[PDB]
Amino acid sequence: EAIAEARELMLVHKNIITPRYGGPIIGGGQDYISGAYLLSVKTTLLTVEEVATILGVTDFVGELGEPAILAPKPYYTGKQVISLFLPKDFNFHGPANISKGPRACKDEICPHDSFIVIKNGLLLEGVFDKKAIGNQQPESMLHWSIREYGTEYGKWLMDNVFKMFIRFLEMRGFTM
Amino acid sequence: TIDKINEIFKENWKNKLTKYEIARIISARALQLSMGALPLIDTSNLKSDDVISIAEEELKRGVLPITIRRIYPNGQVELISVRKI
Amino acid sequence: MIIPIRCFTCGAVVADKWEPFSNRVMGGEDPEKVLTELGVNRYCCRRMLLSHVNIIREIIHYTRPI
Amino acid sequence: PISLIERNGLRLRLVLENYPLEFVNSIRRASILYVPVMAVDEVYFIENNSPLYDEILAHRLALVPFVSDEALEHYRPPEEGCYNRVYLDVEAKDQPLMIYSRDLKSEDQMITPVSGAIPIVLLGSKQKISLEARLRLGYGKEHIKYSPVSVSIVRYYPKVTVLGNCEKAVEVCPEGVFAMENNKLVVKNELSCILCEECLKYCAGSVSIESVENKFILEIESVGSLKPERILIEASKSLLRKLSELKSKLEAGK
Amino acid sequence: LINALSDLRIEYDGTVRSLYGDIVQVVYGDDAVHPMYSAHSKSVNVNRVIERVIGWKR
Amino acid sequence: MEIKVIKEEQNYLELQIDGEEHTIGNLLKGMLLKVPGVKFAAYSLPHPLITSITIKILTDGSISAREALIKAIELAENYANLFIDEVKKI
Amino acid sequence: MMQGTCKISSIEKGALKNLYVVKMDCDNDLKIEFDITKELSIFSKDEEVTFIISREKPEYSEKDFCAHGYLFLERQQEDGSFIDEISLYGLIVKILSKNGLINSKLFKMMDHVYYCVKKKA
Amino acid sequence: KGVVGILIDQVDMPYTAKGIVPDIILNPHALPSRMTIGQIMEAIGGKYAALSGKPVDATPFLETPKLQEMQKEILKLGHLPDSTEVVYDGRTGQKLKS
Ligand code: F3S
Ligand SMILES: [Zn+2]
Ligand SMILES: [Zn+2]
Repeated sequence: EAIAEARELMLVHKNIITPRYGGPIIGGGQDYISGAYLLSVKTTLLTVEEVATILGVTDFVGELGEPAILAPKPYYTGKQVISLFLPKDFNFHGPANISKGPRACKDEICPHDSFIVIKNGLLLEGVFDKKAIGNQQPESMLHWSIREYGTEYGKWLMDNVFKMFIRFLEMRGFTM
Repeated sequence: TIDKINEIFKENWKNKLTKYEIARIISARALQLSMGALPLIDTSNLKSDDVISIAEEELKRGVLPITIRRIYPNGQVELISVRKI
Repeated sequence: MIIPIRCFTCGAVVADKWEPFSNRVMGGEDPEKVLTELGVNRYCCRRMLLSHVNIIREIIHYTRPI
Repeated sequence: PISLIERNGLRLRLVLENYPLEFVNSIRRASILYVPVMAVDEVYFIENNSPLYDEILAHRLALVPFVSDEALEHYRPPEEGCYNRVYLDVEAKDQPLMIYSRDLKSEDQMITPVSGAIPIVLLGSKQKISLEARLRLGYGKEHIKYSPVSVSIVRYYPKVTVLGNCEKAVEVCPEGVFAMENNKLVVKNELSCILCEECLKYCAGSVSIESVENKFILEIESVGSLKPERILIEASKSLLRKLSELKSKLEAGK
Repeated sequence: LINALSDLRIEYDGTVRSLYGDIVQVVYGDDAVHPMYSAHSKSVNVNRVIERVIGWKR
Repeated sequence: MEIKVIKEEQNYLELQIDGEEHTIGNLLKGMLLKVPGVKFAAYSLPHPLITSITIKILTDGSISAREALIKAIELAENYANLFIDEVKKI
Repeated sequence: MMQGTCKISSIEKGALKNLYVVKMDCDNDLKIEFDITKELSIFSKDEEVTFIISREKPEYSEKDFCAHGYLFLERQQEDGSFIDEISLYGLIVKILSKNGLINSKLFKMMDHVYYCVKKKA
Repeated sequence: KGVVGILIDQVDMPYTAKGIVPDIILNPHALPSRMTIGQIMEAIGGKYAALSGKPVDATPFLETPKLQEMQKEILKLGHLPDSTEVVYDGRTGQKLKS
């Protein structure tokens, strides 16, 4: 009975959102945020081999699809790689954490990809930051996704996508 | 008719099952299966031999006969069935 | 205590180079040229040869009887 | 195709023209790991009065490399029972005695330490040491004392071109890839480039740096246990053995 | 605080009466919404629902 | 080396190899990406403390995933043989 | 749909570190500003090219620029011209023209579509 | 201060063009919140000390040599002035983008 009560009530994924406030207590640390940001920059481009290495860590098998850039060279954008994990009906229009000062235009038209635009499960614009996947951040993209698709989807997304972020930061190079 | 929110609460929890009641049902069924009670679902074709997993799958299916009687503070008692025939 | 047989970073033998390097540096030659012509170009081995203490010379006096 | 750049003592540099990066990386990894080299496995201590404890001395003996070019065929690999034996039995008289690897008597005369200048331990006055080490072939995967190469590098093939004369590029670049002769900027060591892009960063228009897709530069530095060419051959043989065994298991499963 | 507040419980009618029977609140939080399941401090973020429905054509 | 097969199909295969580190997995991933017909091939080290890899192959359906893996092994063997032959003359 | 000859005006340095904005003047008072990266820089200033935006996949060559993305952000400026932004999975192509894409019923909102710009030779 | 997260083999560690692999890898995110610039200064000083072989004095308020001369000498010996260097991924063999 103790084991059953521990499993059905105190499992970690069921308690992702803290009772203190309506926000996720589990989320991207400092390194996950940097990896997600560098993967979600508008300028990133990934070849087929790099995409395969990135997605190897995740437990994802499926059709990659046509690369976002077909000519001159086949390139997969980091947002395209990310969008394979978002649910196919998920809409978000929040600003990113980088739009916290002068560089913010408070609109989805800013040339700086500081405004997260996700439509039908496609990361069309913006970058992931502390305000997108960060821990202790209520009303974030991760918080909305968990609240709308259950803690089991929350755990699945965390594992796979965050391992992908760390792998990309491994293969790009982050130093001081 | 204590308040509108009280009525909303009461009509909401009539047809649903709280996580405490789910945990109690699963623990009771697991304890029963451990002592030697015969499972109702098909034993074979299950990836997990754990008793807890079998009880959880039984609860998800709804085969196990368990009725939860909740006693309201005013004396009203509500019976909720898990059979889901 | 005693110089390691191999460089910690890369498994390159530096123990045999302790005596020549130490003797020539103590003789009055700058360690850079001695290291360069001795055959250690990676600074991982240079820190092995440069930052050594040779405690074993003092310990042989204070040795456990056993 | 494979083209030799420089063949120094215990060093080998090659250019591979048509090989995927995955294969070349597997070659370097197998050179570090999957090439057998004879090294000390167990040590029997009859007597030890040395300042170094038994485990420290055994570790130092294990880290000493032995030449084993002819021992690969005469001794069974660890996956298969034949171990060599090496004796060390000395004693100081009145003054400290630094005993080197040259006084490591071996049962098999062909197997000797790489260099006799390696200092094993220093003995105080009237200190006697006596031990027998049992050498055994092993791969670098089990322990790092079995690795035949001190370092193995696989890097991209550089293509650096000078576009005009620039005086800064000769002093910007850490490598000697640039030279200033007769008031002209030329490339002396094109293959010594590491694609640092400082050369491109300070003088962007004067120099163009690119990487050649098909070619790669593979460098290995041995420790004296094996010839570098033999190290590469043994690494490729180990890869072949693993691939053949995997293919056999896949066929059996089918 | 824990020793003072340990006895409170949520009942089946929405009240927060203690185990000794003393009622503390007729309704918990005035809307019977647990903070864990609320969108931050809001039971329902209406703008979030609007997004969920018409964000693709927003 | 032990071998285990998971979720095997005509176009999709997963296969856990026990006893091989990053080297064999990366070699096989490269050769699988080289052989035509393979839509998506990737290896993974589930835990670095445990020396066991997992290779996931998804094929367009023209050739079987197991056959694609065998072709990749053949390509790797050909490359190794050519490398040996070229080194020996050097 | 919506194909025409055009001349590129300038290649801006761009907001990001490795992003260049290619500005393009087309016919019928149409302008296109699309983002490129250092590798995707097959374009030179004052060159005349031709662009196509079609639901179906068109023919392309290694010397061409081809991509696919989802159209979104239909807006009407206070002036009266319409502004559209097609997202090549992150790479923004910004189209300013009269009688915008969704207004003229050429495309639906959030529809997959290929954008291909090719040099003239 | 910190525990050892994992022990990584020489083959797996990211090697440089000269083949020198790290002995200890430290997360850059530990630096900016703790504001320990002395650690990077000591890293550069140790690299210069190993390369040039000359002694390094880092006594507060008076260091010999200064940072700029150390960087210039590091460039002279054969490495990058800013103590960075080209690193290839050990597992896959691919050069890091930075
Ligand atoms: S060493 Fe070589 S290729 Fe470029 S930046 Fe430095 S020159
Ligand atoms: Zn901005
Ligand atoms: Zn070294």
